[PDB]
Amino acid sequence: MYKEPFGVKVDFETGIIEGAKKSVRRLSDMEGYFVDERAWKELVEKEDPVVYEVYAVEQEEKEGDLNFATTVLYPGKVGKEFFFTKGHFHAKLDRAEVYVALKGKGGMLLQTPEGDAKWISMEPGTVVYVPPYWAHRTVNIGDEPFIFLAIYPADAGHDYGTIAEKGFSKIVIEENGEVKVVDNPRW
Amino acid sequence: MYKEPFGVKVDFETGIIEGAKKSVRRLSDMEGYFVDERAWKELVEKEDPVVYEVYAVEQEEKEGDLNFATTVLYPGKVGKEFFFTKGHFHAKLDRAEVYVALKGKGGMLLQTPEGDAKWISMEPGTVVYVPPYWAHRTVNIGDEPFIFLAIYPADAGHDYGTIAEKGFSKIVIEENGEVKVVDNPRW
Ligand SMILES: O=C(O)[C@H](O)[C@@H](O)[C@H](O)[C@H](O)COP(=O)(O)O
Ligand SMILES: O=C(O)[C@H](O)[C@@H](O)[C@H](O)[C@H](O)COP(=O)(O)O
Ligand code: NI
Ligand code: NI
Repeated sequence: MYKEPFGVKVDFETGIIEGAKKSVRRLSDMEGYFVDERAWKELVEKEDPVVYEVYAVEQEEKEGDLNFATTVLYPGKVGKEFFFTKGHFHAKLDRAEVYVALKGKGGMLLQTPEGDAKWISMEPGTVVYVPPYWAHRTVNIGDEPFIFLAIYPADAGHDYGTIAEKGFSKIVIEENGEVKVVDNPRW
Repeated sequence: MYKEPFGVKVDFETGIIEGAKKSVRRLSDMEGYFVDERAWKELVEKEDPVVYEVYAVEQEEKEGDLNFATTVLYPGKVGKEFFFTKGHFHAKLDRAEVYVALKGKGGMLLQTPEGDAKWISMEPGTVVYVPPYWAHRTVNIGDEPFIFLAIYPADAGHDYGTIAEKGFSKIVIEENGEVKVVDNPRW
């Protein structure tokens, strides 16, 4: 039997989606993700901020179908490192994604299985094409929430493990007032 | 060789994507689509207006990859029928699509292979899930351009013929200043 087409309202100012399933990630949920573990433990013990929220409208994992989700990535730093999403590869590696930036100042860090990295800056209106095989993480390099919408194949799934252990070959930090993308010393 | 990730700017006020492949549909390119063949004929002679333009960023037709396109669907009527896109099923029938309304007032007309129909209103921020098996046409029911962004599987393709011959089982008209969705008499 056919599934019912539907329309949902997405508020471009808040990233909120009608009828979506919410996921909240606090700093506590990201142990082993940031370089400055001391700054991380400090911030978690102190206030444990929400780093991001995701509003997902997902389908059964089936070829050819599509999921979509907004993420509201909060502004902040862990030491010199800007707040970011955990990042993942797809489970079905060759699945692509399209992102549409809606609000705030940010960027995406991408890397291949071999760890070659790319950085793509994002401001409202930027659409980013995440090709097959690239892991991706977004980073909020500004003072307000960075909000985007992602559309991904329903069967892409998420591989978080490889990134959780090694991280990305690069990191995004504030150095002398400027945003810089530099080698990750942990890598 | 992995493909290069990239970002492109989409202008939410004009629907233009910087450097995208541009397509123009004038009314003469849509013979056999509107119920009122005489009004079609006359509007073509008098003016042949652009019905819509599409800005597409497409990938090769591989499974799991994704394309995205904006459409600027211009305001107008053919007889009593509102301007609309030709409409299509996908070549690979079970491919879904996600549309994001950016500007204007419009809506989407959808139908199954058996001709069962559904109408979904679209205002800015409305996200529509076009499920597998559903043919889809967008309609401009306002007096300004209706602009939206669609993201669709790169392998979905476009099957126009079914629709080109017999149309949708419903039409969207203006009657006494009011937008109405009614049975298509020529279906
Ligand atoms: O595959 C996806 O669903 C998209 O990448 C996106 O919706 C992403 O999941 C969120 O922005 C959360 O980021 P993380 O999944 O890396 O935690
Ligand atoms: O599958 C697609 O590519 C989307 O449905 C969308 O991008 C659509 O093609 C245009 O809005 C024009 O509509 P038509 O393809 O019916 O002419
Ligand atoms: Ni993803
Ligand atoms: Ni389509």
